[PDB]
Amino acid sequence: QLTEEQIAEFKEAFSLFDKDGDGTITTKELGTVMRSLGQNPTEAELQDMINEVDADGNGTIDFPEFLTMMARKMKDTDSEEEIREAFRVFDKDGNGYISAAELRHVMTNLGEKLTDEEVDEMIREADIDGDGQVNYEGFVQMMT
Amino acid sequence: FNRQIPAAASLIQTAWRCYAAENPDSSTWKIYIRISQLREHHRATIKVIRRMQYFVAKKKFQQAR
Ligand SMILES: [Ca+2]
Ligand SMILES: [Ca+2]
Repeated sequence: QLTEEQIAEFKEAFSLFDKDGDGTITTKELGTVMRSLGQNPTEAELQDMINEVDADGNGTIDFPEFLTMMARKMKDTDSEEEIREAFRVFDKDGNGYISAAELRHVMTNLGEKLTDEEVDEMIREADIDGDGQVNYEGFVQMMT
Repeated sequence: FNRQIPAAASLIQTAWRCYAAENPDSSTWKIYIRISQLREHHRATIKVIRRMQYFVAKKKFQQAR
């Protein structure tokens, strides 16, 4: 599954968060990295992220946890079904298709609010036929 | 009225941002306006955070169901 080089690449990534060097990642260290990228998270944001990766539940992340999260096969691990149902929330009544203009409205103005350039990439790659109607079932597979 | 709408969009958005970041010339790398020159150590931490935010958006969508 994992190469020896991907594990080493994940070890270097783990070192960039683990500024103290003690082998664990705290919520405060994650907040320092995120602020260095221009993000401005809150304490609940950071704790939400840590709780999803912390296995034991101590509130900290060790490298085994970090590697477990980074190596999760987020393609077959029942993820395609949830992204499908996410698209179905806005589905064109059963259709299985979504208007390219409607997808742009939801992606740009709701949730995380993607950029207009990001939506261009998403629409262009997902509009296989170039008609303005994307079938998300096929788009989900491309992502996974 | 329907909390699923935000959580659904956020799950799609985070999943795609996670997928798009595997392409290093994607437009998704342009959103960090505060970074002068995007180096490789930025990209390494960005991919970790995006994976973390995908798992959070997945949980909140799950909870809103
Ligand atoms: Ca630490
Ligand atoms: Ca832990």
